Order: sequence, then C-alpha cells, then structure tokens
Amino acid sequence: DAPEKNYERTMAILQIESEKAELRLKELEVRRLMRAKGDGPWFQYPTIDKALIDHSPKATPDN
Amino acid sequence: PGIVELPSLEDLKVQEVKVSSSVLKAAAHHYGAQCDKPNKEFMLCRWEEKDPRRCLEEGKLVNQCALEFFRQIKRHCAEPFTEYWTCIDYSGLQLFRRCRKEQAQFDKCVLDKLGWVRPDLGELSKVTKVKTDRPLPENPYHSRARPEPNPEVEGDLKPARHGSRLFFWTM
Ligand SMILES: CCCCCCCCCCCCCCCCCC(=O)OC[C@H](COP(=O)([O-])OC[C@H](O)COP(=O)([O-])OC[C@H](COC(=O)CCCCCCCCCCCCCCCCC)OC(=O)CCCCCCCCCCCCCCCCC)OC(=O)CCCCCCCCCCCCCCCCC
Repeated sequence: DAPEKNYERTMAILQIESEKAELRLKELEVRRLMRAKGDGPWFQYPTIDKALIDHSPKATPDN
Repeated sequence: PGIVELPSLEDLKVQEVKVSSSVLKAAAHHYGAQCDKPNKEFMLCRWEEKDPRRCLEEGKLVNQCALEFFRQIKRHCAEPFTEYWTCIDYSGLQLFRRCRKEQAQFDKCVLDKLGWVRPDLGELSKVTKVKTDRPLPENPYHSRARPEPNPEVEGDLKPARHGSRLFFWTM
C-alpha cells in the first residue's frame, strides 16, 4: 500500500474509534444521570395505571 | 399539619325527627314523593362536596321538610297512620306485605284529605335531576398540583452510530 493510503486509512480508523469512545463516555454519563434522577425514558419502573380507578358515584358519599 | 375546622354546637342544633324506624318506614313512600326536592338537593350537595361541614344547611332543610311532612299527617290522618305503623312495628323484619289493609286505609285517607299519590314500583329508585344555585366544587378532593410527565419520544429513528459500539464489534 501507499503511505498516502495507509495514512488516510489510519485517520479514518482514528475518527471512527474516537467517536465511539466519546459516545461510550456519554452513554455512561447518561445512564448515571437517568438512574439518579428518573426523568429520562430509561429506568422507568412502573406505577399504578390511573385508568383502573372507578370514578362513579359510590354507595357512600365521603370518598 | 393544619387544624381541622369543626363547626360549632350551635350550627348542629336542629329540631330532630324523634320518631321510630317503623314510623319512618310506614311513611317512607309518601316521604319520598312529597319531600323530594330538599332531600335530593341535600344528597346532591353531599355527593358533590364530599364534606358534611359543607352540607349542614341543606341538611337542616331536610330536617325542616320532614317535620312539615309529619305535621301534615298528624293534623289530618293520625288514626290510619298510627294504626298502620303499629302493624308495621309488630314485625321483626317490618314487612310491608303483612300490613296491606292498614296501608290501603292510610293511602285512602291520605289521597282523600291530602291528594298524595303513593309512588309506584320503580319510581323512588329513579335518578333525578336537581337544579341548585350553589356552585360546582372545582377541587372536591382538595388535590394539589400534579407532577409534570416525563418528556415523550419524538424524532425519526436514525441508525445506531457505528453499530453496537461493544468493545470491537463494528455492527
Ligand atoms: C450486490 C448485492 C450483494 C453484494 C455482496 C457483497 C459481498 C460478496 C461476498 C459474499 C460473502 C461476504 C462475507 C461477509 C463479509 C466479510 C466478513 C468478514 O470477513 O469479516 C471480517 C472480520 C472482521 O475483520 P475486518 O478486517 O475488521 O472487517 C473486514 C470487513 O470490513 C467486514 O465487514 P464489516 O466490518 O461490515 O463486518 C461486520 C462485523 C465485523 O466484525 C467485527 O466487527 C468484529 C467481531 C468479529 C467476531 C469476533 C469474535 C471473536 C471471538 C470468537 C472467535 C471464534 C473463533 C474463530 C474461528 C474459528 C474457526 C471456525 O462482523 C461481525 O461482527 C460478524 C462476525 C464475523 C462473521 C464474518 C462472516 C462469516 C461468514 C462465514 C462464516 C464461516 C466461519 C467463519 C469463522 C467463525 C468465526 C467468525 O474478521 C474477523 O472477525 C476475523 C475472523 C474471520 C471471520 C470470517 C471471515 C469470512 C469468510 C470465511 C471464509 C472461510 C471459511 C472456512 C471454513 C469455515 C471455518 C473453519
């Protein structure tokens, strides 16, 4: 191979691998913040569906 | 937390309906026919406010309209009503079916002297509409502010940048 070909191929490899490394560090930080705060789409552990609640007039009024 | 707000004992004074349960059961159908409007105003206020402290005055109107019901029996038809609730009062389950002739005499005397029609089977169990002037409770559960939901997903789904990014895997 030419030194041009190997050199610029190496630079393509370095760009791909550095972008993957920055995204892995961001993935760690995103998982840390989402487990800490719970306001993202991940770690959304379920609560009770409020579509199950009966809203009719009941037998006794104080409810 | 805060102090609960109880009304005074003067706000709870009213002329009580001091009759027994067989007196009430004997007069029950005519009570539902004649004392309809303040009873249904009170029970509408009672299921809407979900607080008896917001329902005292209408309740007093119930205790005002029951007594005027009984006086209007006591003036005109005390004998068939007494003879009917005594027979209702004999039974341990207080059956209407044991007392049909005293019921017929009480209904005859009431329809002649007062014009009240006894409600048919099905009528007192109807769901009726009530026209009140008190406002609708906007927060009857006294609920505070609800938390804002998490932000939803939006945007078209692009492929994963450089695939899985798992250690050496390129896809
Ligand atoms: C017009 C429309 C049609 C167009 C058609 C165009 C194509 C025409 C040709 C058609 C055929 C195409 C074949 C697929 C494309 C080439 C894939 C390839 O070579 O990847 C190189 C792959 C990555 O190297 P690369 O230089 O970075 O990428 C070159 C390309 O860009 C690779 O491209 P990439 O970057 O996109 O690849 C994605 C990713 C690239 O890889 C990665 O990102 C890294 C992770 C790879 C896996 C590493 C696992 C390590 C731990 C387990 C090791 C197991 C033991 C090793 C083998 C033991 C003996 C069986 O692949 C994977 O992760 C998949 C796993 C590897 C499977 C490769 C295909 C195998 C098919 C045949 C299987 C036969 C047995 C093979 C041996 C079994 C093990 C694979 O090399 C290796 O991982 C080394 C091992 C070799 C893999 C198999 C090579 C395929 C040919 C086998 C022929 C000989 C068989 C002999 C008999 C049976 C065995 C005794």
